[PDB]
Amino acid sequence: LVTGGATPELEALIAEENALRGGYSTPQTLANRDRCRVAQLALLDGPFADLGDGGCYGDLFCKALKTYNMLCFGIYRLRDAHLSTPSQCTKRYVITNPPYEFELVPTDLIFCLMQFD
Amino acid sequence: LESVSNFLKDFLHKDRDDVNVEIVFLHNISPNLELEALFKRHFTQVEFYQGSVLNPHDLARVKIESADACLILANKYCADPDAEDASNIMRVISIKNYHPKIRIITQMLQYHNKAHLLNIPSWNWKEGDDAICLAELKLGFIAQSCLAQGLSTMLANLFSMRSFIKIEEDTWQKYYLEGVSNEMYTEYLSSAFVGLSFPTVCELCFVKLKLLMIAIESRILINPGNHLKIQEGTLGFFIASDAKEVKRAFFYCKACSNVKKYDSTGMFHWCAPKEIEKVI
Amino acid sequence: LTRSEAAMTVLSGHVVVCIFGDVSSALIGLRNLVMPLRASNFHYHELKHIVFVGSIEYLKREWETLHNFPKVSILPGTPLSRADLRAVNINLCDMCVILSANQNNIDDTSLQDKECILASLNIKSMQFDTTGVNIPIITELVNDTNVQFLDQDDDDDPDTELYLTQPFACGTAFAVSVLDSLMSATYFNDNILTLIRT
Ligand SMILES: [Ca+2]
Ligand SMILES: [Ca+2]
Ligand SMILES: [Mg+2]
Repeated sequence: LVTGGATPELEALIAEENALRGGYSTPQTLANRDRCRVAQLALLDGPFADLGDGGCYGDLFCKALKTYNMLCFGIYRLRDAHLSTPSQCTKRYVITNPPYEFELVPTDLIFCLMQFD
Repeated sequence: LESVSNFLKDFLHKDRDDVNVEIVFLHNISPNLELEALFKRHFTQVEFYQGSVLNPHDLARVKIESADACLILANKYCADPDAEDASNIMRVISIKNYHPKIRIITQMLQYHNKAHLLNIPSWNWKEGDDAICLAELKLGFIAQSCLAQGLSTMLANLFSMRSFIKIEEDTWQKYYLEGVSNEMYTEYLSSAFVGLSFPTVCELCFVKLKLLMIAIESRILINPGNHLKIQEGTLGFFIASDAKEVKRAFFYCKACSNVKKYDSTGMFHWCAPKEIEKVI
Repeated sequence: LTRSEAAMTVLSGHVVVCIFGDVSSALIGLRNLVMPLRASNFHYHELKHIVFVGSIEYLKREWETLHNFPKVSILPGTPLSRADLRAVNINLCDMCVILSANQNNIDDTSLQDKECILASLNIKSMQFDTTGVNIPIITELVNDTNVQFLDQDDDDDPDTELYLTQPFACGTAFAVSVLDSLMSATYFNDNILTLIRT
């Protein structure tokens, strides 16, 4: 997940030659691209944006998983978004694996793993 | 004192299941009064023996020939990273020389020294020899924060064992702590979920069992597509509050073109070796 | 040499010399190792080729006494580089010799022979289209107690003397501490030092 793949083949190559060597394109090379990539996506636009104010994290988790083969392990929520008063602070923080009942606000970002095209 | 105190807090945490693995320490310095008090607070689970890891007599004393693994902590704040890496390499060499078939988990400061170490004849990464390279993992975590900011914090909190902490104040800290209370686990999952799609068992597990799956055991597959069917006898990489919750994943049955664009493995982008003045 | 010409130059029955030199390291004096190989009671077709792998600074701090000898070569690399040792045909040599110059500058009695031990293990952990355990290898150690890490099948004991250790009994390791009896031998028999020297 962290180095973007390091299979035993690459670990042998870097142990013998201690550099990445370029390869010609092959069908197995084009198959090795299919693995998920970590992402953030916005909640203010696109198909997920109907989860506005007062939406449930369980609804979002379900619709993302059912329809886009995509699932979320956390919310990158604005620090002051739980306050009543507006604030100019743009700092957010990681909420991990929240309840199905957990409440959304429209200014949010979602951590998820997404498919390859 | 701090190294042992931090290690024992994570090894003996109440969120793991009822493990009774004894911990034996081997060090060549007599422990100070605060370390002796720390070992007395863990009197039934920790034993200390004074010796050198480079001595086969001491290695036989700590019964390393029957130990389940050997853990080699490193001085992350050392003045000479090269000297620390050399010392850890010597320790690994001595342990492997005494017993080739011992699982060794060690911390390595640099990546070239890790490459130096993995050439040991007894060093078998398949058998379970893990060199946790600090510089590599930290730079990888920083790079994943460049793909999604906050992901270094997200990953780091999944390893440290943490209980739920709750306070009456409505502050960002309450929500943050509630999120921090979850770790990554691993266990085998019910025959009642064999034959279904990975998305389907994920939406089933999510709030009914209260369990989230990131991956399953073509072995290690990060977030499988909807086209993959759950093999019989597989394990799921759950995120959960603790180990005693993920037991449900098992204990359930309807209880309702000559251009070289890439490396040789097809996993990284590549180009011809640019001169330094070209890129300055 | 470099990687290209080393790899295409076929070598067999040669001597490979692995040097962990440095700009501040002491002079080993490789003349005294080369001269016995270069002796004239061997025919010219029988002279084993010599190649030195090590820091280019240290090689250009000693080459001033090795330019009158034939069949010699330098490769400016690392004795621990698998690519260099493969390019030098390490599996076909009659000997690999491992020497370290950084032995007196540091005072740890733990890292004195670390580089030599690591190089020996790297050479013994090589796969050839045979394994690297059958390669003819000799290494010089500063501490006699470090000889226990050279082999894994042998039984190790700090009390066991170096002469009794398996890697020394096989001619795989050599330490300067075994020469201490030459004081007594030389005194009692004045011709023994010249018989040995010749
Ligand atoms: Ca927990
Ligand atoms: Ca041994
Ligand atoms: Mg006990």
